[PDB]
Formats: sequence, C-alpha cells, structure tokens
Amino acid sequence: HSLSYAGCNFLRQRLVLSTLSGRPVKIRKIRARDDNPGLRDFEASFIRLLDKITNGSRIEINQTGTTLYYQPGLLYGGSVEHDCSVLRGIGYYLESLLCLAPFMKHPLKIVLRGVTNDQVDPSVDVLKATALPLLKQFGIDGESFELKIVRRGMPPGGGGEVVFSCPVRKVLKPIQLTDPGKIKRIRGMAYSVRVSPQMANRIVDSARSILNKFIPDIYIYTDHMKGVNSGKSPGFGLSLVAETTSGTFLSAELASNPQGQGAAVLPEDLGRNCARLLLEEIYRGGCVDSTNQSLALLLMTLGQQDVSKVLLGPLSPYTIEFLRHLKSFFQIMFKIETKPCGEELKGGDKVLMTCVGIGFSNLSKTLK
Amino acid sequence: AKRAITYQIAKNRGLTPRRK
Amino acid sequence: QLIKNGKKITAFVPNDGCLNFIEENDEVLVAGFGRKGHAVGDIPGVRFKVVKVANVSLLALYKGKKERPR
Amino acid sequence: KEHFRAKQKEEEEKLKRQKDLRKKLFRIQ
Amino acid sequence: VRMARSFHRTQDLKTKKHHIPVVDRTPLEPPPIVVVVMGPPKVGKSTLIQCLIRNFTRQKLTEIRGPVTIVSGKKRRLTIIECGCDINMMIDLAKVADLVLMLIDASFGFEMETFEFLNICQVHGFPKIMGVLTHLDSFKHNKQLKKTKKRLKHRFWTEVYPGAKLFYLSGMVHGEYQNQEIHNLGRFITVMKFRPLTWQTSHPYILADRMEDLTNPEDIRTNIKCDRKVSLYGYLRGAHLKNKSQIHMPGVGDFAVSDISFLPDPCALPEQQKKRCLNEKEKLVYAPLSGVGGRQQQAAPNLRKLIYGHKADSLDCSRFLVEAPHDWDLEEVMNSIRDCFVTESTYFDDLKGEMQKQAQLNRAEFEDQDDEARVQYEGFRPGMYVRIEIENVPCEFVQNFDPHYPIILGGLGNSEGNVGYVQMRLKKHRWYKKILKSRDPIIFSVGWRRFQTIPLYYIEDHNGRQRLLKYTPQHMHCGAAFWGPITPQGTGFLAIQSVSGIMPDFRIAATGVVLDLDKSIKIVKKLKLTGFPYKIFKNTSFIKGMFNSALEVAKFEGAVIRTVSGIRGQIKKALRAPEGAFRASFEDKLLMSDIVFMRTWYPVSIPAFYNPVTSLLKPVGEKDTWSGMRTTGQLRLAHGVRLKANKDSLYKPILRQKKHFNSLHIPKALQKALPFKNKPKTQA
Amino acid sequence: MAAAFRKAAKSRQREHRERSQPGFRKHLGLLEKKKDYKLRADDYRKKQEYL
RNA sequence: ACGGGGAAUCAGGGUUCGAUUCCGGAGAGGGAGCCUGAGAAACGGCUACCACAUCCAAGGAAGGCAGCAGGCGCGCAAAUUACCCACUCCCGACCCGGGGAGGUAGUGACGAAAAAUAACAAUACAGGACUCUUUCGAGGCCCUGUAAUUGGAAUGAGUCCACUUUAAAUCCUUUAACGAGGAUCCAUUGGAGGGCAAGUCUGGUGCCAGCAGCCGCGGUAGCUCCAAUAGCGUAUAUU
Ligand SMILES: Nc1nc2c(ncn2[C@@H]2O[C@H](COP(=O)(O)OP(=O)(O)OP(=O)(O)O)[C@@H](O)[C@H]2O)c(=O)[nH]1
Ligand SMILES: [Mg+2]
Ligand SMILES: [Mg+2]
Ligand SMILES: [Mg+2]
Ligand SMILES: [Mg+2]
Ligand SMILES: [Mg+2]
Ligand SMILES: [Mg+2]
Ligand SMILES: [Mg+2]
Ligand SMILES: [Mg+2]
Ligand SMILES: [Mg+2]
Ligand SMILES: [Mg+2]
Ligand SMILES: [Mg+2]
Ligand SMILES: [Mg+2]
Ligand SMILES: [Mg+2]
Ligand SMILES: [Mg+2]
Ligand SMILES: [Mg+2]
Ligand SMILES: [Mg+2]
Ligand SMILES: [Mg+2]
Ligand SMILES: [Mg+2]
Ligand SMILES: [Mg+2]
Ligand SMILES: [Mg+2]
Ligand SMILES: [Mg+2]
Repeated sequence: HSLSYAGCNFLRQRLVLSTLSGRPVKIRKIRARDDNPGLRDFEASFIRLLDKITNGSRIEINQTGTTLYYQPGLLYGGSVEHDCSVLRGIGYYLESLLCLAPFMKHPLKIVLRGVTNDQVDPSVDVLKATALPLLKQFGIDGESFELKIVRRGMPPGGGGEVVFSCPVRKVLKPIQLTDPGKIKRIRGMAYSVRVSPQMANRIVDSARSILNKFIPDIYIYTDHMKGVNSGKSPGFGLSLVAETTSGTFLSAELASNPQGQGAAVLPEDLGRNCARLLLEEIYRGGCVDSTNQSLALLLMTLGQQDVSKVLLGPLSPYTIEFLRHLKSFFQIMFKIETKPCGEELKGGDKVLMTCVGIGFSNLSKTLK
Repeated sequence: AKRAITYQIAKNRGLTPRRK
Repeated sequence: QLIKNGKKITAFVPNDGCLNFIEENDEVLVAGFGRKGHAVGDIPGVRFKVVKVANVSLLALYKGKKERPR
Repeated sequence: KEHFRAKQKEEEEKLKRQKDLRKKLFRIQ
Repeated sequence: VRMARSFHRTQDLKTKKHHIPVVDRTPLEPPPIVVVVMGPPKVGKSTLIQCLIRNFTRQKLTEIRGPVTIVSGKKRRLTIIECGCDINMMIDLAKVADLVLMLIDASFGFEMETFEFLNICQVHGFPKIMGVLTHLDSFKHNKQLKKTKKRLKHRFWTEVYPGAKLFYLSGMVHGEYQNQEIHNLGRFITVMKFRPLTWQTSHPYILADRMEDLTNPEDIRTNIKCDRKVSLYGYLRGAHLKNKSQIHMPGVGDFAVSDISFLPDPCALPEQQKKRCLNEKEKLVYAPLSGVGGRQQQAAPNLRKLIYGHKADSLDCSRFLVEAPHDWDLEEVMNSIRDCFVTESTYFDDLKGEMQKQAQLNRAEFEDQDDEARVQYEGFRPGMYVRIEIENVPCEFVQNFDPHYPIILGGLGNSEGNVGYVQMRLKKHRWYKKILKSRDPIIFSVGWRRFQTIPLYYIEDHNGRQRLLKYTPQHMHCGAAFWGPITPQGTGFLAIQSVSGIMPDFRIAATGVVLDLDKSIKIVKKLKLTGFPYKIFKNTSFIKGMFNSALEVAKFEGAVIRTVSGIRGQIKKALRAPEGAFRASFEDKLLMSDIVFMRTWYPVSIPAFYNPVTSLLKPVGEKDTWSGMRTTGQLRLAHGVRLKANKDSLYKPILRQKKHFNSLHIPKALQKALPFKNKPKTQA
Repeated sequence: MAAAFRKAAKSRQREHRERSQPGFRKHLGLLEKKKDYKLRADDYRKKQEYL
C-alpha cells in the first residue's frame, strides 16, 4: 500500500518517512504550472544521495519529471562522498542525514562538498552546536559522533567541505524534557571568507552591545580561513547560541548577501540584526529551537513504545505539516496541551508535546 | 499407531568419547 | 558486562565453536579463571571464563545433550 | 627415538607455565 | 568464620535473582491466561479439561470446541484450548501459550509428540510447563511403580529445569479423575507467574473466540467464490494495536484490518460483575463456539483541531519566519524577557528502579482521558475485548471452518510485510536422520509465519568470505540464506520437510536464529580451471587445456596457479600454435603426469520462491494434507531417474611403488680436473 | 576443560582420503602428491650440492 | 553473642565451630494490660494501641503457621496440602476414647556401609618381546601377539505366580515358570597424546612454519595412554 502526494513542497520529509516506514510513495505534479516543469537539480541531487546511502532502492522519474515514484530499500552506511548542489546549502542535505544516520547497517562516514553557509538553509555551525547535543539526549552519543568543517563555502561559488560521522544504535531511549531552565551563557561564531578579517570584528562589537545588558557572559568566536579553505566566493556572517541550565540550546544566525545580487550589507547592521533574532527565539524559547522541532518529534515516535514528553514553543508550519505526515506514515497522534505562562514573565506561551512511541528497531544492524 | 521414542532419544548419550 | 555492578570484562570461551552457541545481548554465567596460571597459548591478563548460557552448561550444548531455550 | 623425545617432553613440562617461559627469556637475554 | 560463611552464601543466592531488566508493559487488568493441553492422541486430554472446568466453576459442558474462558479465582481467568496431534496446530499454539500442560502415558512411556513439542517451545520462547502423567492405575503399587516414576521424572528434568513439578493422576472413579488430585492441580495454575517473552511482548496478537460472516446474502447467491468480509472477536494480548494495521493469520494469509472497536468484556471478574446490576446471572463460563457463551493558532482546542482536522509548488524550508517582530527597544518589551536569564545498592537494583519509573509513567499518562480518547493516542491496550473486521477473506476459509482449529491474528511490525534476503545461523537437529541439501525446498516456521522456500547453505571463513556448501554439516552450525519475508533479528526458527503425512521418526529437521537482512546475498562458489603440461623446460612448462583462446589468457596473466602436487606457479604469456596454450614458470620442475589448476571464485544466486502454507484453506478432513515443491530425491523416485556415479570422483586405493633414482653422473671434464685425493676410483 | 572438548570432537576417527589419477590419463602414471614430490625434490637437491 | 553437655584439628599446649533431636533460658508480628486456675503475665485465652490484612446490603463482623503439610518473598524455580494410633509415651470420669507428640511409607549421589557388568577350557597362524639408556649403545628370553576362530557349564538385572512382612501396605529375606555371545542385556568423569585432502586463513627461511581441519571435484542413499571408578570435575573464600 503506497501513499500518493502532489507538489514539490515538503519533498524531503516524504522521502525520509518513506524509507523508515518501508512504504513506497508516489509524487505527482511537481511544478506543473511553471515555465520549467521538471524537477530541480538540487532535488535530483538529494535523490542521488539517498540512493548511495541505501541498498536496494528503486526510483522512477518521468521524461518530463513531473512525477516521482520511490520504492525504498534497506539502509546501508559505510564511507560515502557526495557533491552537493550549490543552489542549496549542505545543511539542507544534512538535516535528512541526521534523521537516518543511527539506523544504518554500518556507521556512516560521509564527506559533503558544496556550500556551507547560506541565507536560505541552516548553517552547519548551528547543526553542530544545537542539533548534535539533542541526539546525545536520545542516547546516540559516541566517540566517533562529530561534525567537522574542513573548508568553508559561500554562494554562488561554493567550495566548502564537511565530514559527518554517526554511530549506529539498535533502539532509541525515551526522553522527558519538560523543564527549559534559565540561560547561563551565550556563545557565538563569527566568520569571514575571501574578505578582510576586519569584517568579523565589526560584527562582534554590534551583537555584544545589545546582549551585554541581559547577561554578563558573552564571548563570540572569530574565524578566518585562508587559501583553499576560504572557498570560491566572498562573504561573512554570524551564528549565535544560547545555553540553559537544563542543557538546552537556542540558536539564530544570519549571513551576508551573495556577490551577484543584492546591496552590500553593513557588518554593524548584521551584528545587531542577528542579536535581535536571537532574542526573538528566547521569547519563544522551549526545550528545542524552532529549526530542530521536526527532528525531535521524529525521534520521539521511533522509541521503544514508551511515553515521552517535550516542551517546545510555537509550532512552525513545517512542523504542523510534519505532524500530519507522521500520522499518514506511522499512524501516531500526539497529545497537545498548551501552557499559558501568564504571570511567570518567561515570554510567550509554550506547547507541551507528549506521545507514546511505536515499536521500532534498527532492522539494518547485523546480529553477530 | 504409537510413535515411541528411540534408544538415542531415551538415553541422550550425545558426543561421548568411545572407550574399550 | 556484569549485571551486578555494570563493569566490562573480557572472558574466555572454552573452545572455538562454542562461539556459535553464543549470540550478542545474550545472558551468560561467568566464573573466575587463571589463579593457577596461564597455559602456553593463553593470553595473559584475562581472568574470567564463560561457563553457562541461558543457564545451560556449554559442554552439554557442545556434546549435544541439551538444547538452548529461547 | 621415542625415548629421546620423552626426555624433552619432561623439559617442556618443566617450563609449561606462561610466567616460567618469560622467566628464562630475560635470563638468556 | 560465621561472618564470612554467611556473607558469601547470600551473595551466591543473589546471583540467581539477577537478570536483564526490561520495562514491565503488562496491563493493570490482565487478560485471561492461555492454557494449552497437549499429549499423545488418546492420553486423556479432553477428560482433564472437563475436570478442570468443573473444579473451578461447578459446571459440566457438552461438546467443547475451541477456546473456553472461565473464572478461576478472584483475580485470575483462564482460556483453555486442546491441542491435537497435527503438527500445524502444535506450531501455532506454542507461539501463543502462557502455560502448557503436557500429558504422558506412564504405562507406555514417552512418545515422539512429547519431545517434538518441547523443541518447538524451545525455539519460539519457552513458557511455563507443568507435566502430568496418567494411566498409573495399571501398576500394582510395588518397586515397578516406584522406579517408573523416578525414571520418567528425571528424563523430564532434562528438557525442562531440574526440580520441575510433576502431577500424578492415580485413577478414574466413574470415568473422571479424583477430585483431590484435580483440586491440587488447579491450585498451582492459580499461583503461577510468567516471564516476559520477547516475541509476545513486541507484537499484539489475538486468539479468536467467535467468528461471524458479514456479507450481503445476494452476493453469495450471485457468486459463491466471492471474497467475503469476516468479523472476529477476542481478547487483545501482547502489545497495543492501531486502527489501520497489517496482521498475519497463520494458515490463511496476510491481511489489513479495516475496522476495530472495543466491546464490553464477557466473563469479567465477579468484582467488576458486582458493579453492574444483574439478576444473579453468575457468568463464569464463556464459550460461544461450544454454544454455552453468548495567538489564534496557539490555543490548544484550535491547535489540535487545525492539525488533525499555494502551499504546494512552494519552497521547502524548516525555518519559521517572524511575521511580527518585537521592537526590542521599549522597556516593556525588555521586561518580558528578564526572567529567562540567570539574575548501598547494586547496579541491578538501580537499573530496576529506573525501569519502574518509566512503567509507572506509561500507565498513569492517559488515565484521565476517556477510553475513546485513549485509543487515539496509545491505541488499543491489551486486555480489552475487541471486534476485528477483515475484508477480502478467501471463501474457502468460511465454508471449511473448523472450530477445533484455533484462529490466531498476529500483528505485523514495521516492514514485516516486505520481502528480502534473510541470513540465518542454522544447525541440523541432533535427532534428525537425514541431512539437508542446498537448493532443495524446505518449510520454515518463523515469527508468525509458516512457508516453504529454497535456501542456500554456506560457511564462513576467517577472512570473511562466505562460500557455498553442498550439504548441511552433520555436527556444526551453518549459514542459511533465502528469499522471504522480513523478520526482526534474534528470533528463532524451525525447519520441517513435510507437514503432511505421519512418519515414525523425529520430524524437526533443524533449528537456529535470524542474523541479518539485506538485498544482496554476496555468496560465492569455488571454480577451478584445469590444464595439463605438454612441454617442459625445467621450471618453465607449456600448459594446454585451461583456455580456448588467446584473449582468455590475456585476462588471466599473472594469476597464481599450482599443481596437485603443491608446486606453485605464475602465468606469464600466451603462445601462438595452440589457441589456448600459455607459458608458466614454477617453483620446480614438473612431470607430465602432473595436473595444474587455478583457483577462482564465482558468485551464485538463489531463486525467489516463497510458498506460504495454507492449511486452513482445506476441507475439514484434509487440513493435514498440504504439499508443495518436492525435493531432488522425491523427483527421482517419481520418475525413473537413477543416480549415476562418476568413476573419477570415487575414492580408491593408490598402491604406490618404491622409488629409485639414478646414480650421480660426473662429467668427464670434471673428473680430470679433480684433485687426486677426491676422485671417483673404478677398477677395470 | 579443553581436554573434554577435544576428546568429544575426536570421537569420530574418519580421515580425508586421497584422489587418484583420472582414467583417461592412466597411462601417464600415478598422480603425485606432496609426499611423492618431496622424495624427488630432496634427491635433486642432494646431487646439486655435491656437484 | 541463647548458655552448656558437645564437633573438628592437633606431639602437646591450644585454636576454630556449637541455630540443630539431651539439659536450662526466652518468645509467639510489635510494645503494654488482664481473667480463670494449684500452676500462665498463656497467645491453636481475653482487652486496648501500632503495623498488616479478610467479608460486607457500608450499619457492622472476624484475625495471628518461629505446630504438621502447603504457597509467597521483582521474571530465575528443589521433600507429600500422603497412611495410622499397631509401637513409645502423655491426657481424660477412662482396661475401651483422643493425640500432624510420635510411628510408617514417598521425595535432588548432600553424607556413611556392602557390592555386578563375567568365569573356565580349546584351536589355527605368525616371529619377535621386554628392561636400562638424552638419537650412540648395553642386556635378554621355557614365550608373546593376532578388532583370529571354537565349545558347553554358571548366574542375576529384568518379566511374572504364591507366601512372608505390616495397623494395612511397601522394601528386605524365601520360592514355581521365563530370562546371555558383539553375553548390542554395550560405565562414566577428569587429564595428556597421535593420525589426514586437488580443503581454508596468517606469516615467511624457493619445497617451510603456525593456527586448525565431519566445510574437498562429484554425490545423500566405535584411535592410544594416565588417575580414580558408581563415581568424578569447576569457581569463590579459607585452613
Ligand atoms: N484407566 C485410565 N484411562 C484413562 C486415563 N486417562 C485417560 N484415559 C482414557 O482416555 C479415554 C478418553 O479419551 P479422551 O478424553 O478423548 O482423551 P484425548 O487424548 O483427548 O483423546 P482424543 O480426543 O481422541 O484426542 C478414556 O476412555 C480412558 O479410557 C487414566 O488415567 N486411567
Ligand atoms: Mg479430545
Ligand atoms: Mg542474636
Ligand atoms: Mg545450642
Ligand atoms: Mg511464654
Ligand atoms: Mg511471622
Ligand atoms: Mg486446676
Ligand atoms: Mg501474651
Ligand atoms: Mg498458631
Ligand atoms: Mg501454646
Ligand atoms: Mg509449615
Ligand atoms: Mg520464589
Ligand atoms: Mg498410640
Ligand atoms: Mg486407644
Ligand atoms: Mg513431627
Ligand atoms: Mg542429576
Ligand atoms: Mg554431586
Ligand atoms: Mg541436595
Ligand atoms: Mg559411599
Ligand atoms: Mg497379608
Ligand atoms: Mg560361547
Ligand atoms: Mg601448514
């Protein structure tokens, strides 16, 4: 029994849920009412990535490319190298790998080549700072569990390189994350490639000026990578991370415009805007940040049939559609209970998400 | 019509060393 | 990994081919080994041996006198 | 021939323990 | 001395208590315990069931068919089912039973059916077993009776744990067993406790109490052969069940559940029966088959409605844009955020405590919500009477229904409906007379399923190569690979050659565990290419017969080759005059009688053949007779094919002869140059 | 107790058997194994060292 | 840490054990109180409190296995919910009734005693045993060996009648008929060795070594020696 869907939006989650469920999916009418009717290259690049990290898959594309049929195989890890499309960031492909990595047959050692920092997709710095600690909460911690940035890449040239390694686990541990806690420290990451190193310092003194009043302890790291490590295009940006007493992480990031289009951005404006974007996240703060909500919900469903709870802020439209796809693929319905937080003055109202996992194990792992 | 167990089943000798 | 205290140790299986009876995540009974000493062809520094799996002695399984319950 | 072999077997037994073997090898060194 | 002696004894007793901790997922109100009664065909199985029912309920039932549920005690109910001699039922009941009553005829002794069922239980998860031996009224209360009891008990103690309880039924009074012996037997059933079995805990399953056909009558008049919709009633056991799921019914096939509904439970405990007002109905027996029984989105009430109650052709990004950013300069906006920032036990006991906290949270999480609300979030919990609606059932199931044969509905996990390549660790059974030949059909009992496939037997090498085997080894474990349904790792399996027919010997062929699942087999076979020397120049020899063209030799240049005698060589170049001949150098000189070969590895393949057993889709008298693909030996008997043996492959005495060598020849030039002392001296 | 394991395995005393020359090559002589070649190998080595 | 009579080990002196069938003390889930009686601070007597816990129509009512059996003490586990007052003794109004006190059988090689699994003859054919010896050698014979054959005596494990036993029985002891040549009516446990292919892996000193070998091209219709012997091993702690 295969599921049928229409459109090009939410393509990644449909393919990720299909391979974990083992049920085929049919996608129809991809960008039909467009001058270019076929699939985009970066979506085709994503499909090639799935074929390499799996074994036995069958993928069908029409001559026009308006329809896609995907029959998933079993997950096979090992050493993989992939050249990502420069249109989308590496983090666009990296989120899907974070969902599928613990269920491989062999531990995954993948090196990804493309663009690391971008305005559309989340930075690999943010995924390293926030997404990786979240998986450690589920028990996927390991010695080989790491993200390393070999060389940075900026659009349109790209030219970045990251290497990702993840252990394999038979089953996932349930979590009860209901207390967010108070923010202790703020850490940041300022980078400049193929430009003057003075750009990073002009970012630091702007973000620090806003955030020093709330918290005493802020320190922003500065990075300048030279030569082939710089990439093929100039740019600069800032990533900010907030750490709480309970161990949660809230993050925000911004990047400069690419060379080809857009007016030049003052580094002082970029520093101030990123700091305000972080404070917006704190007002919405939960146990997980808004970007990582869909990741947290998926790992809760894949538990060993136990009650699990997470406290998260306002639901994104991405997560709302993700919740509907979860009911279609895994037939799981969460129980939603909002928290008012009227006079606590913590900020906006939060949502408590609770569910019972379905019986799920790693079928790819070899018993020896 | 009754299937009685064999001598091998009744005494599970198994891999016992053979002696004189 | 010992159930009582969670320590991780290295033990001997008495014979090659008794490894086939043992699978991963199985429950085994472990006794001491090597107070007298270590024989030629034995690795020094290993002081434990596997005696039973699923409360059945390894020699009985090897000799074909018993079957391992699941 | 068998008598000669049995005499060496006793010497082999006379150091068959692991610590005994390492004992002489430091001493011969 | 007393302190040391007492302390070390208690530590040894604690070791018996230790085990691998697992979360307790049993319901607060458990379903009735499943009790199966088996034995040789005329041992007294049905007589014991009537005595047990009368012992607990003071009622006598006529024409018992299928499972019977009774109230036995304040807090326990039992489901009782009789097991026939047919091997198919023996396989199914072992997968579901919580308690097994095994009947032994003391006068005759042990029979094969007793030992076959014990092996089945060992494979699929060992339940609690109580042995009952009958027909003791034949003996005459002497040495012979006393020694027979000891002999049977100690042999029974090898298959189960030593010290296991046995029960003796001395004699029948009026065609019924004595009340005191039955009363004691029933008491031990009441207090028995059970371990969590791996397969039963993971998967939901149902033993069917009632079957009813839900089809339009005019459809049956139109075509009898039409697919039919069937409703099934039973208690839910094992794990939770979702509304839309795949379930396998052994003996029929795989199905998907259309509708599921919880129903008020019949044969409830008397305390719950007290709550509902009744006119002294006193329900204690339920057996329908026998006939006796029967900020707008932030709001929770709108957020839940929105989720579970243009966008397409748009960018897919997991980023939440801010539709209305705060000023972040006003003092009141700054005010709303300031509260965010800072202004002596065993490890076994501690791990057991953590397992208890998780188990308490699971039960108390949804207690406040209604049962209809609870079903949406956690599914149907075990212990509720439920109604199952199944569509597209074959018509032969309904028209050939037999109430004696149980109906089991086993829920399928994720991906268990798919097919793939299954790799198993396999050992031939010790009591089986024959060995298994690769590429011959065999029946596997795995998971919930019974099916026939074609396996490949292979062996592992230390370098990691899996090479094909002709036969299963007689005394060793062996790898087995076949194409079949996906099944989780660590589950046992059982092999039968023929489910139909009766044979005097042990019928279980082999036993093992599931190891790996994949889409590729990677199994390889050894292939040797053979040649013969025809021209010899010391180390170098010219070889013919290995290849048939000069293109063949070019592909294999530099390959390692050797003789039967063990001399190793290398291929150097191809010759011209014979089309396949080539030049090879060797360690030493060759003889013309030598044979050379090259060792190569050729990947193999297996056919994708999967034939499930469909015993329930048979006439009522013909449920035993199920057949499928025949093996190589059966096909040879059916036709006139006779085995012919190669003369070369047979082993024969060699009968070698004593070897002589020529005396060493010294050149005449060398003799002259030699010094006078060391010259060969011959007198003419 | 490794001796008990070895003694149980060695209960069966069948050893592997030797394969003979194929019939269509029977006129050539007996197929030589490693034991047969070792006799002619040491004989040639002995003479070469003497020469 | 209930005490003693006592058990083990010692040349002795001592040392270590002694809940445990005889004597003395103490208690009856826990601390207190009390009636009757010659005798009790009694618990198979009573009253209240604390902790547990059964039935209920919700008002009330009934409890104490460290007696004999029997169940439980996370899921992992070891004597029968047996027969009798025939013996020994105790209580009563009593020669006569009662007694899980006691007795009788059943039940895990945990401990102690005895003790099978064979004995006796014959025939044929071969020429080599055996001891001491660090590969050399020295002694030595009224026999040895043969997975070689042959014969008709003896007997109990068991099967099955009848006595005997005993409260009734069982067991032991008697005893009629069956019951042995691969006497297959087939003893085990620990330790140490040998034997092998067109087989597999690893390392090298061309032809070797290590580890090991029911897995080989085809094909699927029961070797030896040592210690003990109905017994024999392992781990932890210790002397
Ligand atoms: N004398 C004696 N006969 C018994 C005893 N137990 C069972 N039987 C016999 O068993 C017969 C009853 O057969 P069933 O009740 O049908 O037993 P079953 O094993 O289920 O046989 P099927 O129904 O054919 O499977 C009775 O007629 C008795 O003769 C026993 O303890 N003593
Ligand atoms: Mg019956
Ligand atoms: Mg005391
Ligand atoms: Mg005392
Ligand atoms: Mg007293
Ligand atoms: Mg008590
Ligand atoms: Mg008086
Ligand atoms: Mg008192
Ligand atoms: Mg009492
Ligand atoms: Mg008293
Ligand atoms: Mg008692
Ligand atoms: Mg217990
Ligand atoms: Mg008396
Ligand atoms: Mg009397
Ligand atoms: Mg007594
Ligand atoms: Mg025993
Ligand atoms: Mg013993
Ligand atoms: Mg004992
Ligand atoms: Mg004795
Ligand atoms: Mg009498
Ligand atoms: Mg004779
Ligand atoms: Mg070798």
